[PDB]
Amino acid sequence: MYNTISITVVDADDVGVNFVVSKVLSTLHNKGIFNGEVGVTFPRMDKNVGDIITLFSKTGVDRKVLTSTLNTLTDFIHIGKPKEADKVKTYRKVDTKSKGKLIRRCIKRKGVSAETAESLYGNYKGEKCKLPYIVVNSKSTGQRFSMFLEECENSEKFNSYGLCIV
Amino acid sequence: MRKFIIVKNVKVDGINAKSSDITVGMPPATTFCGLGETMSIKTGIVVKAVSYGSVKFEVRGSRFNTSVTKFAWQDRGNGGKANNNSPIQPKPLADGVFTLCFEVEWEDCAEVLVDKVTNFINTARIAGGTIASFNKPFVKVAKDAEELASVKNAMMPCYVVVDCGVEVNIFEDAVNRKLQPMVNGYKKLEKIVDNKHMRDKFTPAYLATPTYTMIGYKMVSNVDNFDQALWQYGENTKVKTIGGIYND
Amino acid sequence: DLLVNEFDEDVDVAEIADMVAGVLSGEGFVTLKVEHYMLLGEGSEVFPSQEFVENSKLSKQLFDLNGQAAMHDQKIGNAIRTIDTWYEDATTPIAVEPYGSVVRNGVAYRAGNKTDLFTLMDGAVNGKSLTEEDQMFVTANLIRGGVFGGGK
Amino acid sequence: MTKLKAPAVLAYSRKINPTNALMFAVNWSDRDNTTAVMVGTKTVATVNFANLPHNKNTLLVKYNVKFVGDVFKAELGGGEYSNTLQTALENTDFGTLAYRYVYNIAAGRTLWRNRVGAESIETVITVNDQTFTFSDLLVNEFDEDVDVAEIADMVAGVLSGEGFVTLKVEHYMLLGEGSEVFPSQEFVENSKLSKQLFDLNGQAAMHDQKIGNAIRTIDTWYEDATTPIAVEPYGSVVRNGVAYRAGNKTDLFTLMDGAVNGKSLTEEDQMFVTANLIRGGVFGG
RNA sequence: CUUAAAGAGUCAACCCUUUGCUUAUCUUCCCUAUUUAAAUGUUAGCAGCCGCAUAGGCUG
Repeated sequence: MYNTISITVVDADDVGVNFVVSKVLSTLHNKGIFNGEVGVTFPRMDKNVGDIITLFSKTGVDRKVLTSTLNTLTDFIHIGKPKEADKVKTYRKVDTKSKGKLIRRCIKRKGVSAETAESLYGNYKGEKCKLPYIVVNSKSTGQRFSMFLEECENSEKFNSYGLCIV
Repeated sequence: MRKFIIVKNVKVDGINAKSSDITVGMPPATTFCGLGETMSIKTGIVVKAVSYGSVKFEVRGSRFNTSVTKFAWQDRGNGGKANNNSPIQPKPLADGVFTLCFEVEWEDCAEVLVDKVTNFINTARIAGGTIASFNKPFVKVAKDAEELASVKNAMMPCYVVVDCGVEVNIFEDAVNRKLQPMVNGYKKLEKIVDNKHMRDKFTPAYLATPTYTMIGYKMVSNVDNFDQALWQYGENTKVKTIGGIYND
Repeated sequence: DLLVNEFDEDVDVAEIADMVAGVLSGEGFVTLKVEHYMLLGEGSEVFPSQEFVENSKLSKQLFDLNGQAAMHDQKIGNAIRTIDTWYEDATTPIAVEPYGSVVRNGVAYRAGNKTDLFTLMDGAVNGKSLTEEDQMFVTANLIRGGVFGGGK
Repeated sequence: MTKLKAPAVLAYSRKINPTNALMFAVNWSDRDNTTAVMVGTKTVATVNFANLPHNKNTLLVKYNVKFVGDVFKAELGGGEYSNTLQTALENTDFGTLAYRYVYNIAAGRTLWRNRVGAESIETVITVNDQTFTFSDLLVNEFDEDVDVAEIADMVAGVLSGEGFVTLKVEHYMLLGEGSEVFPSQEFVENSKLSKQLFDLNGQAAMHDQKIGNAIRTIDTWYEDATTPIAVEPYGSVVRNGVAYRAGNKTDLFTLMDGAVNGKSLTEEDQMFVTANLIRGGVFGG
């Protein structure tokens, strides 16, 4: 089995649920949690995650360090008791890069140069790389990606928020 | 409750624009009621009433004279004459774009109704004109007279036909009331004896002559009572609107 | 670019004629959406359908739909059904006509020579035997449509 | 000899008048070296941003709120209807209204997105040469504070009578260097075109009506109540696509017409109607 | 069960010469634009790595 504990966002309609949810997941990642042995799951996700953010682990979530790392947002937050269940819809983030990014790698590496080479690869762009399930956070580099959460089955290896491979 | 199906932008090319010997132009309400009844026969859907509106329309020819269509030889015993232009009756044609709305009895799901309606339209004409293209038909429904206004404005934009009755007669009403005559039905002149030459061997046959009313065109929106613009068959082998004569 | 007066063999014409003959031989329908592109040159005269009107204001009136040049549906029709290469002394395909009529030129290639639609139809109905191309001509007249009058 | 309707242009002037809010950056232990938060323009395909500088860690929001009395004297309404409604509401609990207004001011609800994620929050209020400090108050409940009641006493004296009084408000929020600050949002025609943030001489700011919607959030007397909503004649919260006082005879106009035409009002209804008259608007036609 | 059912308008074309729009002119008096307000759409996206790259995967 795992070890699950749920943080539910409540009384944040002043400031919007999803904004809080993103702030919470951010503060989690920014310092401490998700040391490779925690991951995240949203049991009420439909569009734009939802009202519940559960954390799971096989080595017991520290219910008390949560309440002091979420101390900046504790007024919009209800942390639940450690309950348990065997089964956790696991998610992973989906990247879609713009074409200008693609072209810089294709100039610096992937052998090419000048505009004529932009037009070679710049032939047809993503046309419509739409995506679903956002959570927003500004990374340490200095940009604001729009994380996309796709359901994958259990990888049992996570880095920061979501799944990985081995 | 009350279900309607709307088909917008029915581009039709080649309409038989002669509705009678003294009316050439917009096909009359008898034509669209006959279309609705043809669909009723071909699909099984019960068609309560129909409302039609012109989006574009043009009679072929000039301003005061309609175009001729070139008659092709067609009858037996004319081989000694098929080397010359065939003699020629008048048959003004027109081209247009209409929006249709049928009130229907439907209990099932909308997709089935829409697909049956499309599969019928693909086999039909309108006043003899080839149907070139139509939008995807869509269903709406109304309980009170508030949703009826939404069904009405769903046809936008188009000019629908309202019946404002006859005061004196066709010609005086055209001159004085500045309205437009329209074939609204028929008057039976004599029963036809032998069905040797008819579309049926059994259906009752009559020589007839058209009966008219005085109509007006109005933007489905500006019409208040949508019933005043829904045409159906009825009394005395005429056709008329659900809401009677137009004056709100 | 395709040769018009010869029905030369082409795999795509045949691939569409598959579905067209399937619909004609049975029931249903099939709609082809046709575009034509012609490289004529900047400012070249195009030829819309000409109107048959008694209009004293114009000596030649071109067919228009809200001011745009167009061609009558019936003229496109007369073009399509030009397939008759089976009249006597056949040269070029003519339009399917019960009398092989080309009033355009003042001749009828099926007048009074036992090969008109009515002679051949009376033959077919009254037990006589039909060539493959006489069958094709009669059925193409049926595809044309018509109100054939005279008789009893 | 019987009925009494309301004038066609019965209107009341707003009585809670907040100024616009300006946004500065300070350090939590260096509140005298203020620096202005500038609105940010940089391009994509072009939208606005507003950040704290990389050498200051506390957002400072300054504004003022003036409370104006004579809350029953209409702006365009006539005499009889408005005066009899004034008589029917003279026993309204003004103490509670003043307390909730001043608390929403002190608890910092007016900060909206700027209070989310704050290490600590401190409100500094000046009024009648008296300075009050509030620290880390709770927003979602009207907690009991002696200073909030002390200021709401003056506010209720103004509202229930004549004159005015000005609360000069500062807010300090510990957010961290380079943090995103949240001014008011301007108009956007379509999603792809330019986004814009509200400023004043280039300095980030918040609309006065937003602070007003915050201070006005006191209505807890709507059916199946829960959190406090803003005072609207129909209790409309368009963000939730509902109006918690629509079509259930708990609206402002029904209760007003009742109070004028003999019927009685609860203390909750009286507080609601007087909060509406303090909000302002046209209640006629 | 549609005034149902049916139909090739087609060839060709020099619109040409010339021209004074002239004189004169008072647009005047009066004016309350007002109450009120959450831009929402959490914004919605992308910067770097591996890559034969518009296969897939990974970094805060």
